[PDB]
Amino acid sequence: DGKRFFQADPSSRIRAITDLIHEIPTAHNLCHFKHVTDYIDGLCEACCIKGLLRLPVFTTVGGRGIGAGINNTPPFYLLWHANDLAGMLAQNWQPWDNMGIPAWLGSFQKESREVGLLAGMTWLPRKVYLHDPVPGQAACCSCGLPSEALVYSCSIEVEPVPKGLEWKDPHGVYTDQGKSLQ
RNA sequence: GUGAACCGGAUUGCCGUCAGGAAAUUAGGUGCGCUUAGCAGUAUUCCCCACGCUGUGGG
Ligand SMILES: [Mg+2]
Repeated sequence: DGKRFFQADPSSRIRAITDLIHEIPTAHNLCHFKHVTDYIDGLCEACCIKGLLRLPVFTTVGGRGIGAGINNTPPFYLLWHANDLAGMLAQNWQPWDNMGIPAWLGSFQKESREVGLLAGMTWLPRKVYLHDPVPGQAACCSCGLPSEALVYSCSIEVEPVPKGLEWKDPHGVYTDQGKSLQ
């Protein structure tokens, strides 16, 4: 009960924790290649963290009344590769003069125009709560690790992206007209 | 009992109506198939059996 990582205040729109993961079917999706059922199988803490990190980069439209993320349709992502973590960090180090405030800090604000790097790289288009883990002896449906109490449900609300918001992704690829290249 | 098990690309359709290969052509000029022979007057007729010191009977 306090500050949460990549989360916000609770709501009443209850959804099973499966829409954070694209490959596991949920709601109206057909469960043929992955036999799952909502509120029956859940994810562990590591998978919850890994699914909270997919919001800024891999969020698509929700149909009616729900928009996409900061990058609109998720485009190609091109970067540089190295044989170790330090090398990969050292080959894509280019900083900017304006950094902004990261999302894991205090309550993020859209505020005025311009974004920077830390704010843009951690844009949160949805509010999520991650209620609690429920005791049991099941296994995670994402990694398969035989574990203990998992989470099953959460609350998700939609945050619209204000008009304007001049942003250029360091890794995204754009077209001639400025649209995302997918 | 394997990125594995459970797993249909499915339903509908005439290529029909039109057409002279036609007009004219000697395949012609030369060439012996020829030299030779009794189905008959004999001297062991290819095989087998029986009777004699040639006669019967079968192939
Ligand atoms: Mg997990």
